[PDB]
Amino acid sequence: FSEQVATQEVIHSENVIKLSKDLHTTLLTFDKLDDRLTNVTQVVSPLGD
Amino acid sequence: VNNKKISLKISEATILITKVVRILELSSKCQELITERKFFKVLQNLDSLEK
Repeated sequence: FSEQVATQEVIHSENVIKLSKDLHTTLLTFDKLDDRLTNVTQVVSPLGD
Repeated sequence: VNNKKISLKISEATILITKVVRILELSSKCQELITERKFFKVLQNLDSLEK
């Protein structure tokens, strides 16, 4: 009964909810990733230069 | 643990069923062996059980 459905509630609801929130924050992290990569290779033009 | 719950009631149910089956057969053999000084439904019900 609602112990198992409580695992559906907390696990499914919190898993979906913090899955979207943590994965969207991870998308902001990937925004910082390509940010630092773009500034990185853009600073690495003097390497080939 | 909801699948250990459902698994526990699942295999508990199936083993309860097979336990009921062997309980029935050994119960019938007890009904056979109980009959002393009758010798008439002995071969009838006993040979029905061994079938």
